[PDB]
Amino acid sequence: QVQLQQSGAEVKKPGESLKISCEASGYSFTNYWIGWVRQMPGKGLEWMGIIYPGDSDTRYSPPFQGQVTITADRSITTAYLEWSSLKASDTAMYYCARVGRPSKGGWFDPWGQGTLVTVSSASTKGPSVFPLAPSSKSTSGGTAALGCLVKDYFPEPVTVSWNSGALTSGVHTFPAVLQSSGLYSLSSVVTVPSSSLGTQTYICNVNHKPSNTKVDKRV
Amino acid sequence: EEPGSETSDAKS
Amino acid sequence: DIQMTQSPDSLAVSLGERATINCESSQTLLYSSNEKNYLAWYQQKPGQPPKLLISWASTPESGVPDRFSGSGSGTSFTLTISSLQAEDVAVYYCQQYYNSPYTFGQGTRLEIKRTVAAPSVFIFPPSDEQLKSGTASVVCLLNNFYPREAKVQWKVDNALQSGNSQESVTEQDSKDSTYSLSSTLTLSKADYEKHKVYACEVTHQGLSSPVTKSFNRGE
Repeated sequence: QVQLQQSGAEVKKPGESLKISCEASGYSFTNYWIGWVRQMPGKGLEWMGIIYPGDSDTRYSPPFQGQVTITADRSITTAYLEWSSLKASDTAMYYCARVGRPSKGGWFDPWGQGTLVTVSSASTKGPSVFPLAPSSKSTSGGTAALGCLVKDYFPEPVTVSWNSGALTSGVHTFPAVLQSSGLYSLSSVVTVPSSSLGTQTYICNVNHKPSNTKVDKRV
Repeated sequence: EEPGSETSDAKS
Repeated sequence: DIQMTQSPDSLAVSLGERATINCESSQTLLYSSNEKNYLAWYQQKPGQPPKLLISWASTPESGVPDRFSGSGSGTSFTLTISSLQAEDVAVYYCQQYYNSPYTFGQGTRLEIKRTVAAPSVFIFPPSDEQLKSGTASVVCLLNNFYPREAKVQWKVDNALQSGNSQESVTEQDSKDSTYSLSSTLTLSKADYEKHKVYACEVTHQGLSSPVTKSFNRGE
């Protein structure tokens, strides 16, 4: 049925240009408005604009008027979103979505799965993985916390597992924070019985694909 | 007035 | 340009209780000719694209559970969850499709309200490994608390710090409905070795008074 297949995640330097795509199928591409929604990290949906591929007519919301250009290519049933000079604050998820009824304006249905755009002056860097050691002595009779600090990588994302996936209870892997240096940093923590500290071994498994960094850190 | 989505945005 | 204001920004409802999310437009969305309200509701779960729940104000998509209803007319609309279930935790957006741009509301974050739970607080000195690199990160973990509001203050030899910390918070836990928070203090390696006492003081509803967890460098 209806599919809206968006292009892959982009990582760009400020000043570069960028055109992302959304390939539509399962309906008559020229009989529906189709458009774009921005979602900056941690914030709401922003309606950017829409295009009617039957006559290339477009609509934009004021904050995106003169910032981006939406086009479409009837011959390959594809809609596009284009920036001439990206800035860092263009970093966001970008959804393609078709208007939910033909030939008229309306709500969005269905939605694409999204394209993440990261705009930064930083270059790819693998994380350093530091132990966050328990500290709470094995004879306390209570609960201990321990973790791994996954610091200074670019770009997103990193994955963290514990004991190769055998340790999932009590694990919290926090959302990355963007440090002022422009590199990301996150911690993954787990709580375990103190009485286990002397016997059981705890190892965090960090993978950062964009740098092909894979690290196992014993803590 | 009346909705743009039924008027200025409507297509054939 | 029609502005869409949702209330509240964030909503905490006990399981099985009624959840009410309001949406107000700056202009009426009622078309007097067909008596239709040009208003959609969307649900967005974390890590996923938005999904259409309701069109024409009072009209759920097929398969939308019967505990969802949409009401209102003109400038005043309401999404109602008659009996909040775990699967309903999400951000909900209204959107008007009366006049382009088809603007979204700013979003209402719906969470489970549960009994107040105080954080378990853990403090982690910088690791010897990290110490090598002229960087020091002191990490304070707040584990399994509710509600999500919390304050971390960092002290270094009892000098209150500001500007040199970043926090990150998890999604509400699917099984216990609590949050966890990670706060990282960044110091130069040399500053870290110039001072002795490192403490994070935590303020939270569930604590009768603020708790301080401290350590002394080099024990």
